[PDB]
Amino acid sequence: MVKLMIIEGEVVSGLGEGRYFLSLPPYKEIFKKILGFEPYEGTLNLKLDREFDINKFKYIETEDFEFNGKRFFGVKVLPIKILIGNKKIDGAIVVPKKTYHSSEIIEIIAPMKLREQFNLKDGDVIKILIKGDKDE
Ligand SMILES: Nc1ccn([C@@H]2O[C@H](COP(=O)(O)OP(=O)(O)O)[C@@H](O)[C@H]2O)c(=O)n1
Ligand code: NA
Repeated sequence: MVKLMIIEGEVVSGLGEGRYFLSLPPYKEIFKKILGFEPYEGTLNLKLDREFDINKFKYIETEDFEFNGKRFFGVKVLPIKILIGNKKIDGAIVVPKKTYHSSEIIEIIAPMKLREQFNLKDGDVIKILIKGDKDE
């Protein structure tokens, strides 16, 4: 069984967290290494209709980093396809250790600013696709 799963997500606005830590260069490096792209310095938050638990899937945990004296926690990362209209963009879900949002909100990263390049406004619904599971 090659298992897929397509989920809908309502574009929502957040605390502006992702733009920050995605700027720092060991994250850039690890994401470049893990995902094969350098993500736009931000996360697109999406509200889902039900709790999302990254542990149900085969994620990648990044290591904690020490960056010029200050330390930083790693994140779990799960590559996905972002389905916006006819297109399929490569991206990933990122789950950081601590989060102000509910467990129905996920953060998406991608090569480009998706709002801009797909004229996304809050409330728009997009789909993300997840290949395999924890047992594949
Ligand atoms: N791949 C991405 C990442 C962020 N963004 C947007 O770029 C802005 C910067 O990301 P952010 O981390 O500040 O996200 P918010 O926390 O502001 O929602 C946010 O408005 C995101 O919605 C995007 O359009 N596409
Ligand atoms: Na965000």
